[PDB]
Formats: sequence, structure tokens, C-alpha cells
Amino acid sequence: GAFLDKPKMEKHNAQGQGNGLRYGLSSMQGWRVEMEDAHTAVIGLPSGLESWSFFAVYDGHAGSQVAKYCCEHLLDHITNNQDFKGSAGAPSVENVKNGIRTGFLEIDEHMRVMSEKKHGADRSGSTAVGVLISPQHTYFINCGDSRGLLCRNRKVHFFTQDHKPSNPLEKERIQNAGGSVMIQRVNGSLAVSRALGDFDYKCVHGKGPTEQLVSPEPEVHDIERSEEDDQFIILACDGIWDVMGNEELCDFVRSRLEVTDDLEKVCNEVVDTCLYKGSRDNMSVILICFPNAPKVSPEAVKKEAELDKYLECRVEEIIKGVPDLVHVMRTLASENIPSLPPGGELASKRNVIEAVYNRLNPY
Ligand SMILES: [Mn+2]
Ligand SMILES: [Mn+2]
Repeated sequence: GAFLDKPKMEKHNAQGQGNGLRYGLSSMQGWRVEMEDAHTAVIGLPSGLESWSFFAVYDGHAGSQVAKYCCEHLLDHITNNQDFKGSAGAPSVENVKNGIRTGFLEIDEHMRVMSEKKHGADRSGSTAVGVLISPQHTYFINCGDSRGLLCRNRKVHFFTQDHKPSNPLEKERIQNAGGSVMIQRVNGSLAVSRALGDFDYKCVHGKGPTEQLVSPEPEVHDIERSEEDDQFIILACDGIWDVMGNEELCDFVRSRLEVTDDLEKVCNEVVDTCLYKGSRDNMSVILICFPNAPKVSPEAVKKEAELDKYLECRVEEIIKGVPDLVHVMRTLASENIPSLPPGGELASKRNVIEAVYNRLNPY
């Protein structure tokens, strides 16, 4: 509803390891007056799914309630229904997919009844993007305009398709539910076509839960795992994707992993880079690395130290009536400095430039 006068740049982090996985995450409120993102990150699932893992980002809209509920309860709604637990043995691919769909519909209905019964005043909604990782499969899950991708063999192997109201099938559903897409928005208001919550958009008489103006139905994609070739998974809200493309962010993350194995720090760098690229939204990123993720390179670390020192010297010489940081950044940009991080560019080096600037002009 409003912007802060200065961004809240404080990072909240988590990290972990297990089942042959390493992960880090970072979330940051940014320019927004409230933090309405949430996330789930768990290696080892209950009830015979110890070798399974689950990661998810939730981008809350008009409040954090739906997102916060999801982040604590979506997983059990997915795994603790009859469709997921279908077969006698390990869940089949269909069990997993049907189980995920049922879990989204059932948590949505659960929240709706909780809200009706307790006379809930919030009209919040949430996206969800995540991965359910088994020994042999990565199941991508998407509902909304948060986004996930898989980097395999140094390339974007897969990314989720954002649910935008102007997408043909989304637009069709909206119109069949009595609504319209005005520019990019449901009835000129809502920027997503799919979400949990947003119950005001789920009141069309004579249409099922998945045929409302806004649908809680997730899209699920089974990717068979590749032990040799799988590198990393990125999950993030639109606060990240609004200012960095799939290949850019994939290239950027690779460049950062070649310099560090600290996954929280890599996530911090993504979020700061997007802030400095002009993102004014809440930002959350989860980075899940597989055994063959890029490795720290002695040469990359050396190039990074050389670049940092170079930037430090440039700031000094530009300072020489001292220019402010905005103007220093502008001057550095006009220098077309080579060997900046792919995708991240000068924005990804701002913390280094600003720390230099502060040392030289501390007042
Ligand atoms: Mn939000
Ligand atoms: Mn957002």
C-alpha cells in the first residue's frame, strides 16, 4: 500500500544440508511497508519420506496471513491426503501430482472455512512456487507469479510459467466466470490469475473451485533427476524476477557459486542486486544446490578480488565538491567497466562500491 522512505535491507536467512542437497535462502522486506513473503525449507519429510525434501516461496498479497499459513501447512496438506497416499508402496508420479493438486484445493477450502467461521477481516492471498524433491524426481510446483527454475549443465533446463490473467486459458476461465482481463488484471484489480486465498474472487455461483475468477489449482512438472548434470534450483518471488531474467539470474548465480559456497551469501547477493536494479518489492530467494553445482574456483576468487580493488581505486579517483553515491554509480556506469558479474552487472557490485565510498566520504 505504501513505500518506506528508505528500504529495509535487513536479511533473514536459513541454510541446511542432507539427502545430498545443500541450500541457502535470503528474504528482505525492501521498499515495501510490510513483509508479506514467506517460505518453507525442509530436508527429510515425515511418514516414510525421509529421503524427500521440500522448498517453497510464498508471495503474500494484501496481507501475510494466507502466505504464513501456507508456509507452515501446505506440505502436510499435500502429503496427508488420500490421492498422495494412493498406492500401497512409494507414491507414483500420478499420486504425487494428484496429491499436490488435492493439497492446494484442500488447504484453500480449509482457510476459507476458518475465515468464514472466525469472521476473518483479511482479504489476503498468496502465490506458491516450490519443488518436492524425491530420490529420482524433482517435482516443480507453481500457483501464481512467483517462479522457479532448474539449472542443468550450466543451462536453464526448466522454469515455471507465471500465471498471468492475460494468458489464453487464464483469460478464458476469467471470462467464463463472468469477469474480464483489463490490461493485465482480473477485473482491473488483481495481477494474478491463480492463488490461495483471495476468496472474494472465488464466489462465482455455478462454477467449481478451479473455475472461479482466481484458481487455487497448481501446475506440476515432473523432472527426472540427473545426478551428473543437475546443478541448482532457484525459487523466488516476482520481486526478483521483475528485474532479472531466467538466463541472467542463472548466469549470475553460477558466477557467485564460483566465488563462494556460502549459499546464504549467494542469496543475499541476488536480493541486493535486484534492489539495486530497482526492485521495490519484498524479495525472497531459495537456492538449492546439487552435488555437481558449480565449485569455488581459485581463479574466480582472484578475479573477484582484482575487480573489487579496481572498483575501490575508481571510486577514489572519481572523488578526486564531492559527488554523491548516485553520481559515482552513474560515472562508473559510463565507464563501461569490463568483467562485471554476468546478469548482475554494476548493481551486483554496489555494496563494494558503497563500502569504498563510505570509507572516503563517511559524513
Ligand atoms: Mn507480496
Ligand atoms: Mn511480490
